[PDB]
Amino acid sequence: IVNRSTFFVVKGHKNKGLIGIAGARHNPLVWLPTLALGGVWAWRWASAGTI
Amino acid sequence: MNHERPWVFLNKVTGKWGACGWQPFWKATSQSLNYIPDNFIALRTNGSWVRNLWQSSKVLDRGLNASGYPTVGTTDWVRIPLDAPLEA
Amino acid sequence: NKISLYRSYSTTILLSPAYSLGFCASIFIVIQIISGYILASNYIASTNESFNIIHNVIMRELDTGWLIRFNHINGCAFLFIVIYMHIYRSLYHNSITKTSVWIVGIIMYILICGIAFTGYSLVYGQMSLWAIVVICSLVTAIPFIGNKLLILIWGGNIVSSVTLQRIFCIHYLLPLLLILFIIIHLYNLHNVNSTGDNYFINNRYDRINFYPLLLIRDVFIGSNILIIYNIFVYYYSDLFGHPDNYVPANPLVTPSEIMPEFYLLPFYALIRAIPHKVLGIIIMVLFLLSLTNLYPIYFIRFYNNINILQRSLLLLLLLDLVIASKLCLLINHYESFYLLLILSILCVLSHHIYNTSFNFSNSI
Amino acid sequence: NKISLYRSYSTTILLSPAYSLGFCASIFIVIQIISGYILASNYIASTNESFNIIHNVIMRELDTGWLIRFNHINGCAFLFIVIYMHIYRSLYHNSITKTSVWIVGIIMYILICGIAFTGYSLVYGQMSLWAIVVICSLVTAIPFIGNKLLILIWGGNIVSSVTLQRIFCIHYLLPLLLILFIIIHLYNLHNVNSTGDNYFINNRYDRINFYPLLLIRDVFIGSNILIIYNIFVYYYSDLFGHPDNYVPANPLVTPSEIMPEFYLLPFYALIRAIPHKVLGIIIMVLFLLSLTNLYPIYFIRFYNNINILQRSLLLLLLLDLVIASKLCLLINHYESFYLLLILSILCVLSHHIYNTSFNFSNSI
Amino acid sequence: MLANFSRFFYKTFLQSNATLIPLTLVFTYXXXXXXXXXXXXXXXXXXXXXXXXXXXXXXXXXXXXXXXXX
Amino acid sequence: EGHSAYVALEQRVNTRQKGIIQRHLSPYDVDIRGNGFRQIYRLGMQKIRYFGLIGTPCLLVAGAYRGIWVFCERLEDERYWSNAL
Amino acid sequence: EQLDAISREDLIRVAHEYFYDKDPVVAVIGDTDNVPEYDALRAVTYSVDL
Ligand code: HEM
Ligand code: HEM
Ligand code: HEM
Ligand code: HEM
Repeated sequence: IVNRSTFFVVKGHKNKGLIGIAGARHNPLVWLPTLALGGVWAWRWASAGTI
Repeated sequence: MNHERPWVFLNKVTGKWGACGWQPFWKATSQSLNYIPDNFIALRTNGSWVRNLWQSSKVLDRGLNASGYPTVGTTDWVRIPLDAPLEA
Repeated sequence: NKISLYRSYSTTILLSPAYSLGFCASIFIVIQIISGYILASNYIASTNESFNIIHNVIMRELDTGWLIRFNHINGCAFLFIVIYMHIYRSLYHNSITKTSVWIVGIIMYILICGIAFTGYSLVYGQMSLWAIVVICSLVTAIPFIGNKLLILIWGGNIVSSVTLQRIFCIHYLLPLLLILFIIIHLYNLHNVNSTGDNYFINNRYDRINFYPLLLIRDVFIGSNILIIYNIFVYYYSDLFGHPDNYVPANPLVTPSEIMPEFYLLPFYALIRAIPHKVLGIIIMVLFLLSLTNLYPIYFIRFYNNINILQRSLLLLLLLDLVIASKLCLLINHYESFYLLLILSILCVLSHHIYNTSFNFSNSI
Repeated sequence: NKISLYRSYSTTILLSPAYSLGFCASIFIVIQIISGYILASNYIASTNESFNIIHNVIMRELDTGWLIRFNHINGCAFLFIVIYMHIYRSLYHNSITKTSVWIVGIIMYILICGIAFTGYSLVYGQMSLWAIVVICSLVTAIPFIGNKLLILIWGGNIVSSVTLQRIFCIHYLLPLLLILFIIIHLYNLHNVNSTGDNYFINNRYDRINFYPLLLIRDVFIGSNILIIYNIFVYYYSDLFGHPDNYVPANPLVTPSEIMPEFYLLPFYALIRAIPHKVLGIIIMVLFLLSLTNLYPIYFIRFYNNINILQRSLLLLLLLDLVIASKLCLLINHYESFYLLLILSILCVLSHHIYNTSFNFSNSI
Repeated sequence: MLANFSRFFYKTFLQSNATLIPLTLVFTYXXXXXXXXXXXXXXXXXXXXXXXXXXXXXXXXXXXXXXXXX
Repeated sequence: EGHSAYVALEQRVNTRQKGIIQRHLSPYDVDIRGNGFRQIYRLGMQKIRYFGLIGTPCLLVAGAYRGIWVFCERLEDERYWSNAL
Repeated sequence: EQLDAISREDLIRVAHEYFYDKDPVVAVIGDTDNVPEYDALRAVTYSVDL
């Protein structure tokens, strides 16, 4: 994808990440409903109506 | 798709038989001109099970001692495979 | 067991006197903490009493309240000077290899800039008010949620007493978080030890006990730098400041030139040299984020040595930063200095701290 | 490595719901910190406009400043309730054996008492002013420096805005030291683990992973405690307070009865039951010092088990403390209760926490 | 019935976080926030209606109208 | 100190040391003036040479900036003196 | 004959049916001081990303 051999290769230093498992991750488009609903739900103001 | 080859149910106490198998089916739509459907009931076969059923019909209707065949659950039915002609 | 006290930590023998700048910064942090705690015990944050309670109560009702205030001011200025020398030495000796120490240091630097700004805001003078106004005008350029954001920051359409009170709470709170970050800084350093003049891997026979030799050297250098510091406290008390902050704030009048403190001037330059406000905000955020070392994370990266070309370029970076500060102050009247201001800012933005080994590779 | 997270720390299976009191105390510490930081961002410390800005600006101009203030008050009350239950549990299960945990806990208790007092002082009402006056008068009894020290503490002959400003700064500062001491408390506990219902020496096959089971138990117990806590924030908002503190302070007028907060009453009792002021101060200091476990230092000591007799005497201690508080406040109108107050104080002062194996020995 | 329904429910909703998170948000909104909170609000507003602030304001306007035309 | 990253590094990289002899004199037997003037001279000369080396690019760029500064300053003086602002 | 008719998708379905988010049975003999307990093992049969 980069068209370069610009990464140092080390024995076993492969498929390292934070959240998921390499090669066992969903299509990133499956999280769009989650993000949309979360943004719409969270972004709301609330007032007690004290005069 | 890969399911079981067609078989023959046989009920012992009643002594009554009958072929059976898995029929795939899909929602009806336009067909294809350049395609004659393959063998779908007996996948990856030259369709000999029809010949085996025809040959074995006389054997089965005449009365077969199928005590050496597996049963189906707790019922009185046993399964006879149609891979090869049945003579017994 | 005094022996067990001596040998609890050992360092290299190549710690030249330039390696006491951390101790000097610690001294000035202590001075700021104590002076600020004494000042806060006599401080009221409001638009009707703040300026008065500094110049009429703190500096004239106590025996040496003036001395305490001058300590606070000049200690902030000297803390920034010493921190800049500390950073310059760290860049000179390729101390970015101490990854934990460097990241914690950058966090501390950003925190200290914030502390200094919020503290300068507490003297409700002309410069304080109008610096707040200008920085918040920078804030309101955020797309979509800028204006509302500004209101939440100010609690209103103008700077007022509630604004001063929240600024006071922030100014009080932050230095203690800075203390915790200093503790983490030192913990990481003691985990990885000090570079010295040159980097060597030493066994215990080549190292020396930290206590008491380096503590005594720290005392010596600290006394010298305290002499230099107190020369300013008693004889140049107002040299690191702008006289317009002795004029009580007038929201109806803007000063002729709004100029921040000398230690924030470079950032101010980054805003004057970028015409688009949104682009300036983005570039400031990228500048601060790029000072860190948080990327790459899971790609193999290691650090090589540093050379004479890199040291000369570091000196050039210092020159460019100083020129940018002076010019960004000078551009208000003379418009022909935009050329040199932009040139210096572009030169600053194109300085290499880490020599990318990825500079050299082959294509598929 | 999620698995490594599960096994990072393991404890005993005998953690009854009574072992969430520390978690509840931490919850109320968090609530106090947040609500206090919000209050302090709207607060001006001065006799002229302190009582006014609490009752007229914070409560009536903000949207829910009243709710913030009620949260803060009832959070202090419930923090003390939970800490008292926490101490009672630790005495019940013979947790004085966790020497470091116990000593840090006692230091934290003293700090929190100071925080509560200095906080109550900030509401410049009648009760606050006169509680300060009484305490500082108790300061005046020290030999050879009571008046010099009292003047230094108050900044004059009378409580004034400088005194309020000192108190405000101390109230702001102390809770952060308290957070540091809570961190040390938990660090020590993790070092020596928990007791549970009974004490056993368990190998790793008899211990359970702390996370997430005990975190979920903590969430459940904290939810129930927060229900109970909010039944007071919204329906009994001044049950723990005194109405005289809703009166702006007059230095010329003394209240009919000067009673501190319900969590300081035991200490007040010690003052009332000792006619001599110096002796009362000495007894207070000795009481606070004897709650700790700092002696013997180098003599060999170890802790044995606890029994039904000790637990029954612990119940008696609780009874005596409560009765002493009530009587200490009653004795202002009814002189005959002095007998019962003194009896309860005497019973309290002679309660055995640590059964000393030095009770039995021979003579040369 | 419960076995098949349980299998269907798990495999459809609870198996994947991509569905469980929106299900939890739906619960928060259409059950906790707009079903318990708003419910209690409406109930309180309805129980105490005769002495409501709005009722007092309306009666005041009416009485003022009456007093003015006299 | 034994559980520190630099100790771990020295254990991984360096061998088990052998055949090293160190001699130390107590400071009460060492004269503080012993090697003072020679070191002052040597270090002064070294720093002079090194700063002459690494300071040259900064000097050149500062000269160019000084030229630009003079030009702009006198341009703005001329602008102000002729009411051309 | 039945072994060359297996599909990779069928194999994936079989693997997902019986491994993902299922209760395992563990047997341990030896120094159980270092072998993780069941609860932790039950929490690693699924991933947050999925
Ligand atoms: C908890 C610690 C601190 C407290 C309580 C504190 C408190 C205060 C108070 C009350 C003022 C206003 C009084 C005055 O202006 O003279 C002030 C001003 C100031 N503080 Fe702090 N401060 C603390 C730490 C720091 C630190 C670490 C710095 C950064 C070096 C700092 C920088 C400043 C500056 C620059 C001013 C304004 C200078 C001026 O008056 O011109 N303070 N501080
Ligand atoms: C409050 C400000 C700061 C204080 C008090 C402080 C304190 C210290 C101290 C005591 C040391 C060890 C002694 C020394 O080597 O000088 C140190 C080392 C170091 N600091 Fe800081 N520091 C501060 C800011 C920074 C900043 C902003 C950075 C930049 C990232 C930084 C980076 C480093 C590095 C890299 C080292 C180790 C240098 C080496 O030995 O190679 N520090 N600091
Ligand atoms: C840094 C954290 C804290 C800050 C900034 C803070 C600040 C304040 C301020 C400004 C007040 C006066 C406003 C008012 O009286 O409503 C106050 C009152 C008070 N605070 Fe805090 N506080 C903090 C933490 C705590 C803690 C941990 C406690 C312990 C229980 C506490 C106990 C009290 C009490 C008892 C009062 C007076 C109660 C009353 O208003 O009647 N505060 N605090
Ligand atoms: C700010 C108030 C306090 C907080 C937040 C706090 C928090 C905690 C926590 C989280 C634990 C471990 C969990 C538990 O066993 O409940 C704990 C244990 C303990 N605390 Fe505290 N604590 C506080 C005050 C005290 C005080 C005043 C003492 C009295 C000395 C004390 C003595 C102990 C003891 C002895 C244990 C261990 C009990 C055992 O496992 O046997 N704590 N505390």
